[PDB]
Amino acid sequence: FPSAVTIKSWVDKMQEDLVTLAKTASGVHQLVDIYEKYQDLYTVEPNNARQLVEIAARDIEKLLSNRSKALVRLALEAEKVQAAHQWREDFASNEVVYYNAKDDLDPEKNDSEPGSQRIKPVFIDDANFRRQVSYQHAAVHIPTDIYEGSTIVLNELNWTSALDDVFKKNREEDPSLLWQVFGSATGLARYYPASPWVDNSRTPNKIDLYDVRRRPWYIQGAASPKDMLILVDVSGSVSGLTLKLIRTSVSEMLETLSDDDFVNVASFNSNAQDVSCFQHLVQANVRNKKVLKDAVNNITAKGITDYKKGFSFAFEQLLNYNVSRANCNKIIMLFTDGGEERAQEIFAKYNKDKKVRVFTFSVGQHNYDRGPIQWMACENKGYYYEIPSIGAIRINTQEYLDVLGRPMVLAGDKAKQVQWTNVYLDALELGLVITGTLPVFNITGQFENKTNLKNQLILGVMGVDVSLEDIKRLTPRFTLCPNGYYFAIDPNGYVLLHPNLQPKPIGVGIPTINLRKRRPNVQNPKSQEPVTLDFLDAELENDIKVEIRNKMIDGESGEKTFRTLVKSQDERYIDKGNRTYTWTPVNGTDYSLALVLPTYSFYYIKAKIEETITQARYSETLKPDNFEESGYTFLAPRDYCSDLKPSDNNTEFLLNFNEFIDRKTPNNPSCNTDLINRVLLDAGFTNELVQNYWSKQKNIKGVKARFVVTDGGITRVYPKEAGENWQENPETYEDSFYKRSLDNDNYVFTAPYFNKSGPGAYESGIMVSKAVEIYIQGKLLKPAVVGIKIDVNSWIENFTKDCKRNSDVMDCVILDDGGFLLMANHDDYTNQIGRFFGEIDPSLMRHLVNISVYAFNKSYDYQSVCEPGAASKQSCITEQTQYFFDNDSKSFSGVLDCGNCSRIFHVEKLMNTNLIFIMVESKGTCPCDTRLLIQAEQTSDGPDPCDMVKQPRYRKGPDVCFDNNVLEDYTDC
Amino acid sequence: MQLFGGRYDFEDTEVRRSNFDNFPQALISVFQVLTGEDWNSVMYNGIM
Ligand SMILES: *[C@@H]1O[C@H](CO)[C@@H](O[C@@H]2O[C@H](CO)[C@@H](O[C@@H]3O[C@H](CO)[C@@H](O)[C@H](O)[C@@H]3O)[C@H](O)[C@H]2NC(C)=O)[C@H](O)[C@H]1NC(C)=O
Ligand SMILES: *[C@@H]1O[C@H](CO)[C@@H](O[C@@H]2O[C@H](CO)[C@@H](O[C@@H]3O[C@H](CO)[C@@H](O)[C@H](O)[C@@H]3O)[C@H](O)[C@H]2NC(C)=O)[C@H](O)[C@H]1NC(C)=O
Ligand SMILES: *[C@@H]1O[C@H](CO)[C@@H](O[C@@H]2O[C@H](CO)[C@@H](O)[C@H](O)[C@H]2NC(C)=O)[C@H](O)[C@H]1NC(C)=O
Ligand SMILES: *[C@@H]1O[C@H](CO)[C@@H](O[C@@H]2O[C@H](CO)[C@@H](O)[C@H](O)[C@H]2NC(C)=O)[C@H](O)[C@H]1NC(C)=O
Ligand SMILES: *[C@@H]1O[C@H](CO)[C@@H](O)[C@H](O)[C@H]1NC(C)=O
Ligand SMILES: *[C@@H]1O[C@H](CO)[C@@H](O)[C@H](O)[C@H]1NC(C)=O
Ligand SMILES: *[C@@H]1O[C@H](CO)[C@@H](O)[C@H](O)[C@H]1NC(C)=O
Ligand SMILES: *[C@@H]1O[C@H](CO)[C@@H](O)[C@H](O)[C@H]1NC(C)=O
Ligand SMILES: [Ca+2]
Ligand SMILES: [Ca+2]
Repeated sequence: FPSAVTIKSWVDKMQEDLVTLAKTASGVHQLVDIYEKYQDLYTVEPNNARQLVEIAARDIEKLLSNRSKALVRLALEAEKVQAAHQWREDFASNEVVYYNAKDDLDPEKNDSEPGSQRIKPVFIDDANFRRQVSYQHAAVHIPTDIYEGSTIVLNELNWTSALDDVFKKNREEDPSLLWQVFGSATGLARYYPASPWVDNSRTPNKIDLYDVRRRPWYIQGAASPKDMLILVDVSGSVSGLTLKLIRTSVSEMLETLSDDDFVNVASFNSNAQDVSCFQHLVQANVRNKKVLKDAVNNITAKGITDYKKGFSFAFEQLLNYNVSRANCNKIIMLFTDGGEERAQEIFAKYNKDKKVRVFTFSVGQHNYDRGPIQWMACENKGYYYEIPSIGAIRINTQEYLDVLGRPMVLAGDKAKQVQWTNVYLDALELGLVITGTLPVFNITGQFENKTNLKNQLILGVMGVDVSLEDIKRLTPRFTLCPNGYYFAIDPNGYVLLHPNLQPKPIGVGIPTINLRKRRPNVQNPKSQEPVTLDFLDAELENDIKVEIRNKMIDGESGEKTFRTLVKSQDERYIDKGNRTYTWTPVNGTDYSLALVLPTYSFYYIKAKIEETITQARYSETLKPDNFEESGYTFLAPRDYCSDLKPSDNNTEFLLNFNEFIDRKTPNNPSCNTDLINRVLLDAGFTNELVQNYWSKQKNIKGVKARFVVTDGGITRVYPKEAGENWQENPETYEDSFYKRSLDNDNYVFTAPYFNKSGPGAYESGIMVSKAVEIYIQGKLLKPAVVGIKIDVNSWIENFTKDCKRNSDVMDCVILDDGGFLLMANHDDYTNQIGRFFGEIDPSLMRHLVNISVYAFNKSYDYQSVCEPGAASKQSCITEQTQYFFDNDSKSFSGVLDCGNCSRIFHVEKLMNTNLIFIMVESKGTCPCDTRLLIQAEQTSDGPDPCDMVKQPRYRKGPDVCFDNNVLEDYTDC
Repeated sequence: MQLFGGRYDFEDTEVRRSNFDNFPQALISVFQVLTGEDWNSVMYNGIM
C-alpha cells in the first residue's frame, strides 16, 4: 500500500490535470475578460433588499385590498337585494331563467324542468382561466343530492340573480379578477364568469359530490375558529349498525375542522379514555386530523354507558389553558343513540353560565329514548341532529356552523372582515389559490326590527380568488440571481409564497389502498385538503431560522445574515451558502413577506444598450440556422412580452421569440424593455466567447461539449451534435448546477445519473461548471456559469497511467462531494457511474461518515408521489438524504475492519475542487457486507405526530373571536 | 329473548326486522315462525 506522500503527490498531478483542462477549455478567464472589457453596454445597480421587500409588501397589500373592495360591494348588494325579496311559490307561472352548470349544453336536449328555464351560453376560450368561459352571466352550481326546483332552491335563483350586475361591475373595473362566487346557505352557489363544471352529474361516470357549505373558504367566513372536542359513546348498545355510523360521522365532522380550529377526540364507556395519543386539544392540521381519523376507526363497543364520566372528562379537556389553544367557541359534541340519564349535575357547575355549547347526535335506527339528549342540547344552547343513514351524514356534520355563526350575525358590521384562506387547489382546476371571504347576513325589515326569527343566520358567504400566479407577478426575481427569492407566510407558519411550494397536495402517511375491495366503477372522493406546507418544512431547518420564522409571525421587521446550508435543486447535494434574510409585514393583512439574498447578489446588471446597430447585431446571434458557428443556442421562457408565450418546446419558442424582434423593433410599447434587452446584451457576450475563443480550439481531446449557461436564459452548447444531449431545463433559474456553481469558489463536478432513460453517461459525460466572477468598481458580480461535459473514456487513460485496471490487490476511486461515484478503477464500478457510492461498497462508505469525512441531513418532502403498499399514485411523504463535506481537512488515513479482516484505505482531497481521491484494498479480500447505505427519496411516515405536539411550533391566532352574544336566541333545537 | 336478545348487532346497513328485542317484537317473531312464513330467514339471522 503506497505511502501518504505518494497519494499526496499523485492526486496533485490529477487535480492539476482536470482543472487545467477546465480552466482552459471552458474559458473562465475569457468570459471574465469581456464582461470587463465593455463596462458601458451595461451599468451595475444595487438590489436594495430593504427597499425591494417594502415595494413588494405593498403590491400584495394593494392587490388584496382591491379584491376586498369588490367583496364588500357584492355583500352590500346581496344584503339589500334579499331584504327586498317576496318569497313567491308560483314558479311554473314565472320562470326563473338561469344557466345551470353540470348540465348537457347540447341544444337538442330540452329537458325544461318546472319552475326553471336554462341558458345556452356561447363560451369563448380564455387566458387567466384555462377553460372556456362566458362573461355575460354567472353559472349556478346545485349539489347533486339537492333537488333544484324546490321552493327553497327556486327562491335563491330568483333573488340571487341580481348579483350578475355586480359581478359584471367588478370585472369591468378590474380585468385580472378571477372567480367571483356567492355560496348560498341553501347549498346553491353562483359564480362569474360562467363555465361548465368539471364533473357533470351523469354524462360521465364520475359524479361530483361537491357542496358549497362543506368548502373551507365557506367555513372560515361562516363562523369563528373553535376548540371542539368530540365525544364518542362506546357503550355496548351502540355496537351494530349504529357503531358503524359513528366512525363515519366523526371522520366527516373533522373534514369541517381547520388549522385555526383545535380539536381532540374522547370516548366513554363507564370511563372516559381519549381515542389516541394526544390528551389535549391539538391543532387539527392535516396531520393531527389524520391521527384522530385513524384512531376513531379501530373502536370497539363494550360496557356500561356513563354520561357523567363522559362530560367530566370533556370539561377538564376544555380547561387545559397550558397548551396552545383557539380559545374561541368552546363546544362539545356527543355521538350517541339513546340516553336514560340527563346528567343534570355535571352541567350545573362545569358550565353554570353556559360558556360551553353542547350538540347531541342521535345515530342509527334504534329505539333508545331521545328525550334526555334533546334536553341536554336545549339546556346548553347547542342543537340536536339525527343521523340514521350514510347519506344523512354529510349535511348534519356540516350544519353546526349555522349555530356558531349566530353571535357573528349579531355583531353587525364589526363582523364583516375579509379573511384570506390557506392556499389550496381550485375547484375549477385554476391552480394554487387563496380566497378572500365575507359573510352576507339576512336582513329583512331592519328599518323597523319586525322579525328576527330566521334573521340570525347568514345568507351565505362571498368569495373571490387570488391565484398564486398573480402574486408571483408582484414579486419579480429576474434582477436577483438564481439564488435569491421571496417567501410569504401566514401567522400560522405556513408559506403563502415559496420556490419549494408545489401544486400537488401535501401528503400524510404511506398510502395503502386495497385492490381486493375496490369495485371498478363507483368513484370515491378525490381530495379536498389545503396545501399547508410550513416554512420550516419548505427549507432545511435551523435554529437561526426558527428565530427568523417566529420573529415574522409576530409582525416585526428586520434583517439577518448568517451561514446556512442550501439544499440543491435536485435532491442530491447540500451547499453551505452564506445568505441574508430580510422580512417585513404586508400591512393590510396577516401575511409577512421576506426575501433571501446571497451576499454578492447585492448588485445586478441592467442593460444600457440602445443603439440601432448594436441591438440589431446581437439579435441574429440567436438564429437557428446560424448554429453552425455559434452553438446550439437555447432561450428561457420568460414572459418577455405579453404576446409571445412560453411554449415548453424550445425551438418553437426561440422562433417566436426571434420572429418578434425582426417584425418589430425591441421598443415594443406593451413590453418590458430591460428583460429583452439584457438577453440581447448577453447573447453578444456568449457570442464573443464562442467566436473568439471556443471556435479556435475546435477539438480539445478530452472535452466533449462546452456550455455557457448565463443570466438571460441563453445557454449555448457548442456543437449541435452535443446540444441534442443537453437534457437541462432551458430556464436558467431552474438549473441545479447553475445554482451550485454560484455558491462555490472552485470548479464544480456534477455526477451523471444512474440508470434512467436517455443518453447520460458515456455519450454526454460528467460535467464541470464554474461561475464567472467579475469586479466592476470593486463590486462583486457573478453573471454566468461556464462549463464542460467531460469524456469519461479519456479521463480513464490518464488515471490508469498503483492502480491497474481490473486490479485484485487494491481499488481506487474519485468521489465528488455528496459521495457519488464519478470514476472507478476496477470497471465493475465504472459501468455504474453517477451512482451513490454507498450502494456499490456500503462497508467503506459507512466508515467514512464515522471518520468525519462526510456529513448528511435527512429531510422530509411532504409533496411527493409513490406507489401504494398492499394493506395510480397517491401523495406521500418521502425522506431524502443528502451528503456533504463537513470537514475541511485534506487527508484521512486509517483502516476499517469488518470482523476478522482489515482493509487499509487512504483518502486524499483534490485541492481547488469538490473532488476527493481514495485508495483502498480490494473488496474481495475481505468478504463483508453491513447493509446497503442508500441515498434516494425513500418512502417513510415521519415525523411521528404524537411527539411534535408536545412541543408545537409557535403560532398566532386570530385577534377577533365572535361568540356568546347575550341576546342570542338560544331557543331553537 | 334469552338466546337472541341484543344479538343482531350486525354492521350491515340492512333491516332485520323480525328480531327478538322487546317482548312485543319477540312475540310477533314467534307467531311468524308458527304460521310457517319465512321462518327460515328468521333462523339465518340467529345462526349469524
Ligand atoms: C324574481 O323573479 C320575479 C319573477 O320573475 C321578478 O319579478 C319581476 O321583476 C320585473 C322587474 O323588477 C318586473 O317587470 C316589470 O313588470 C311590470 C308589469 O308587471 C312593468 O310595469 C315594469 O316596467 C317591469 O317591466 C316583473 O313584472 C316582475 N314579475 C312579477 C311577477 O312581479 C324579480 O325581479 C326577480 N328578482 C330578482 C332579484 O331578480
Ligand atoms: C331571511 O329571513 C326571512 C325572515 O326573516 C326569511 O323569510 C321567510 O321565509 C319563510 C320560509 O319558510 C317564509 O315562510 C313561508 O311562508 C309561506 C307563505 O308565503 C308559507 O306558505 C310557507 O309554508 C312558509 O311558512 C316567510 O314568509 C319568510 N318571512 C318573511 C318575514 O318574509 C328568508 O327565508 C331568509 N332568507 C333566506 C335566503 O332564507
Ligand atoms: C407599513 O405600515 C407602517 C405603519 O403602520 C409603516 O411604518 C411607517 O414608516 C414611515 C416611513 O416609511 C414612518 O414615517 C412611520 O413613522 C412608520 N409608522 C409608524 C407608526 O411609525 C411602514 O412603512 C409600512 N410598510 C410598508 C411596506 O407598507
Ligand atoms: C445538518 O448537518 C450539520 C453537519 O454539518 C449538523 O451540524 C452539526 O450538528 C451536530 C449535532 O448533530 C453539532 O454537534 C455540530 O456542532 C453541528 N455542526 C455545525 C457546523 O453546525 C446539523 O445538526 C444537521 N442538521 C440536522 C437537522 O440534523
Ligand atoms: C491528461 O494529461 C495530458 C497531458 O498532461 C493532458 O493534456 C490532458 O488534458 C489530461 N487529461 C485530462 C483532459 O484530464
Ligand atoms: C388596484 O386597483 C387600482 C384601481 O383599479 C389599479 O390601478 C391597480 O392596478 C390595482 N392593483 C392591483 C395589484 O391589481
Ligand atoms: C460568509 O461570511 C464570511 C464573513 O463575512 C465570509 O468570509 C464568507 O466568504 C461567507 N461565505 C461564503 C460562502 O462566501
Ligand atoms: C465513530 O465510530 C465509533 C465506533 O464505531 C462510534 O462509537 C462513534 O459513535 C462514531 N462516531 C460518530 C460521530 O458517530
Ligand atoms: Ca348506551
Ligand atoms: Ca308457507
